[PDB]
Amino acid sequence: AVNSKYHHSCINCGGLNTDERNERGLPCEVCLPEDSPSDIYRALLERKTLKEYRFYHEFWNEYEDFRSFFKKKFGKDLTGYQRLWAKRIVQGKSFTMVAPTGVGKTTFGMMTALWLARKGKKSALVFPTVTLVKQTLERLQKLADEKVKIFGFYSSMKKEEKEKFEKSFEEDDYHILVFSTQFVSKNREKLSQKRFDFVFVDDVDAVLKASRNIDTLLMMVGIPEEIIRKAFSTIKQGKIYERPKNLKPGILVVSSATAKPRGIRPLLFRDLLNFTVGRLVSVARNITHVRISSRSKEKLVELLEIFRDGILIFAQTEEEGKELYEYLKRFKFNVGETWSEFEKNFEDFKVGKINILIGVQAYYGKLTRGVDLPERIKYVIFWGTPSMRFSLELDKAPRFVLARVLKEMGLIKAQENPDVEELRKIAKEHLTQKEFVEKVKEMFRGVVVKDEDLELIIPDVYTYIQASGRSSRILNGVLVKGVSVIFEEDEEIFESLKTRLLLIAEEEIIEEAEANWKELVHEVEESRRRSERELTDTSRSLLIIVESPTKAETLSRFLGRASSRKERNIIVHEAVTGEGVILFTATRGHVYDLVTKGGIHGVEEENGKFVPVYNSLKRCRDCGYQFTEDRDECPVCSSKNIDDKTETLRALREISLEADEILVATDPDVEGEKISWDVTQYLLPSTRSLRRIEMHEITRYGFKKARESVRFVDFNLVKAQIVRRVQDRWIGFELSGKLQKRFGRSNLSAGRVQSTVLGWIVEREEEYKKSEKDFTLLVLENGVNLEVEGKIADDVVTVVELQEAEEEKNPLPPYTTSSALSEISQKLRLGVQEVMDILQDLFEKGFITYHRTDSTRISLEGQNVARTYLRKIGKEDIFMGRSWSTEGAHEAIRPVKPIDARELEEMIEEGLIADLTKKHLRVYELIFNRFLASQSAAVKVKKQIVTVDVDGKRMGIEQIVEILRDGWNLFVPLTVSPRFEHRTYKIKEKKFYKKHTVPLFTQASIVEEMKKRGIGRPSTYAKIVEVLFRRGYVYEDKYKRVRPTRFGVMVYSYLKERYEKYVTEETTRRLEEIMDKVERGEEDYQATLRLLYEEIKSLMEE
Ligand SMILES: [Zn+2]
Ligand SMILES: [Zn+2]
Repeated sequence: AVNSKYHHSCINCGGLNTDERNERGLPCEVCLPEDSPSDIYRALLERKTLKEYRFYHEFWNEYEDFRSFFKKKFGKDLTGYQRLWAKRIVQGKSFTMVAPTGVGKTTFGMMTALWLARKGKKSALVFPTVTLVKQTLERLQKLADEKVKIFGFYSSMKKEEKEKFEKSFEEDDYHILVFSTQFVSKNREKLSQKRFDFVFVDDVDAVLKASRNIDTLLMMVGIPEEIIRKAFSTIKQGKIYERPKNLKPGILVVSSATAKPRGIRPLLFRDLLNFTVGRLVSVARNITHVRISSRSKEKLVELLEIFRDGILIFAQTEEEGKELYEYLKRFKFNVGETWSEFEKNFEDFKVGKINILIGVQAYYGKLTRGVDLPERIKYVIFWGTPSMRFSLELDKAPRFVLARVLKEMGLIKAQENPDVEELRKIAKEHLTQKEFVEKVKEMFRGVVVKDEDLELIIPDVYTYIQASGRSSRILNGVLVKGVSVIFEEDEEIFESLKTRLLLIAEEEIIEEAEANWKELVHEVEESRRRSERELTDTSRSLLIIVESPTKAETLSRFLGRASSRKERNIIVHEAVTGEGVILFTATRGHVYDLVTKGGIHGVEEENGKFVPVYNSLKRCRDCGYQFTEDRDECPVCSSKNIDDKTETLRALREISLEADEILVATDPDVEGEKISWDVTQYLLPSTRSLRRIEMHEITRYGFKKARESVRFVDFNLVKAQIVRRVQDRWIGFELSGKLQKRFGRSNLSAGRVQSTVLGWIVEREEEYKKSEKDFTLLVLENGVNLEVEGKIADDVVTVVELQEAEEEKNPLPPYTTSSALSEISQKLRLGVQEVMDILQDLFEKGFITYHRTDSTRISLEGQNVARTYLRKIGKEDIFMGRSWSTEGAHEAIRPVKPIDARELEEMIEEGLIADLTKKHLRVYELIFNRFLASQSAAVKVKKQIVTVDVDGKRMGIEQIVEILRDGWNLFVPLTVSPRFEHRTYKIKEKKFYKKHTVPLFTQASIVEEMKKRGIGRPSTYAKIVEVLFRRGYVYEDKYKRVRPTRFGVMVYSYLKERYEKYVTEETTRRLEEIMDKVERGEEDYQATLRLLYEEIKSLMEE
């Protein structure tokens, strides 16, 4: 409902269609003239136009055929997982089965094989054991009819059944063949021969013990080994491989990797059949973590009494675990150890004879590789934090400590050296062992440094997450709740565990007094038995579409990348949720853009209203040029290796068919809303289940809270974006074209705002040179320096009036985009564009809120982040609750997690979090300190206002003298000027000089200025400054100040002399304000476009 036009948007003819028609899910006016047909298919047919809309009809029919068949020759309706797998099965696709514990993969395999046998297509079912084969064939024979032809083979075979199998295999008289992995290994040739239209593998790792079996599988679905070798030759080289454009493969469906999918051969499945076979990962965790202040066995016995059945104790050493077992053996609890009688105690605990099992870390970790039954374990008890300890003596040298400390201290060399080498190097320069330890204390932050026993303790957070994760999984539908209890007295180790757990899993560990045990147990058991009612059908498939690959990686990092479909142009990850399956993919940028072909530079004019015409975007991966026109080579470097976006759209359409509900998670500004509307509009004639998300963080919390306020696409944001872009295209092209006649170059003016800023910078030079006054600086005895007007020579300052007061200095509000860009690019020696890239890299990596904001407002959650950090840091006295603003489009720039820069450094150097450079950490530090200083207590200060007399002139100075009560003073430092007595102060030196009273522009002051003047947006600032820079209108001198170039001065002079009315501030501000009003739906859209046109209509005449 924006009345625009998209170029590859017709679903039937594959051509161009309008906004209003794809919104109504219709083909173009050419394919179907009338507005309301009773049925698109038969209408397209009745007008000899039906073309690619056939595929969708055929799809839905031959899907619900599968559905009705499954419902008939089996129980009832499909579950979500089966619904998705079915929708992928009719399109002949291959994929691993992303699902949790026993959802009926074998059932789906049998049913699909049977349904395919109903056509003439032949399938093959592969199983890990030679016993499950028999069970499968049994459950199959009675399930089939007279029609189907099923067989099989194993080790304990019959007499004539063997030769029955061989003979029926010799001349293709089958539809279904059910054999073991043993058969795939042994009879490799026979399988390499045939071509199956369906290959089902129940156990992936059972077959992955031999590359021969991978190659055999690929040669089973119908791939020649020559292609296979020519792909192996590519993946071994490093890069990824594209397959033949029109090659028909068979269907391969497998389970998940029970273990580690090691090797490089598996990658073939990603390049030949377009699916990844990763290990099944589940971040689906519903757990309450509770900590108990000490290892008191009374508390242990009480808890054991409350939990009763399903308890698991983890000890650190085998000795204290032994002692613990000894203690618990006296209290008639049914406890079993794992260090002597293992299999008996495990297979007892597996059934229910034993109620409490005690294991050591490594023991259980390695010996559980067999089974690991989750339905029994409900409570996990830790007798001490699962940690990793290192020696802090000179010898017994840990390499990373030595590396860090030496790199900071004296003999820093390269990036890495041998262990004993660093040992011998630090055996020299260090002061003492004690000084070494102190250096480790100062340097290392985020770990525990026992300088008493010389021990470096680092909480094994991964171990803790697996072990804790034993108490909560997806069982028969419901994410059953669990309880993890830690007995840790060392407060530091607890703090470390808390921040690491909060970082990686976003999970709070609560204290004992805040935990109501009976309630927790009730929860646990209630959900547990609730997972037995067998409704097991809330399963849905979800699709989240984002425009940046980075958001996708950091989405996989908390949703859990299981498999990855190489879908055409894009890559789509799937994961397991509590409510089914989730699919998330990246767009890798914009999709459409204003074509430059027709009308007014692209915007056509029909029916008295303007209509933007969009076309798919193409980026050259070789040079970098972006273009709209549909061509074979790059219109700059003539390369065929171009990345198209219409491909991305086709992929998104097929994916759209395969899912249940679609959410579009583009960023929460106008730009994101446009990419959103392009996508939804293009997808709408495919599925009616599309909505918008607006994530303000990339975290589980951001995801959830954004899904809470899920809505449909807001059109005023779209209209605003379109008006903006149309202005930039119009004034841009026009002025650029006027300058093409005076300077020769064809790519100059990029808009009005850019030329306004150039106006400021260029006009600045003369007023900077102008207002250069002469000053003198005098430093006083028992006083600071003092800058006053020049030529004074009585050599004495006389205090006239004196007054002192006590005042509470509030802190500065949190960084908005302007504040952030300005003060960060000022403090660090960085340009605004690099700072913007950093902020974006921090937001998309889930470390801060939205970096594009014009509001200092902060949520109660953010305040609570401030409080949890102040509480952790030991200074929660100075916490304050300032929300700063009521009016806020978004929220200010704050961190999402109460973790400082140093702690993050530790996490990086260690290996928890990844992909952050020193600059990222510095910027994050700045945002952190700013935000905390915001939410910290006002500093109580004693300040004075001295009226001094110099050369008969009365000058007033005003200085903060005493900090009588601390506050945000610990984050953003505050200085004190020495006290001024009411006497005469002699002048020590009268330094006569001069500085210019109107300073030039830096990049920071440019952003600050166009913020003050209302000339720009949080998304335009750094784009503007960098536009001026890279297009050679501005240079940065020795003091990193912004000065105009000769080119710039000439250009702006031409602009001012010919077109001043169209470029000066007040017009840019008026249009900015007007467009803002358009965004809120206060100002008409077509009317403001009309305004822009009418004012461009006169620029064409000048
Ligand atoms: Zn059409
Ligand atoms: Zn190119």
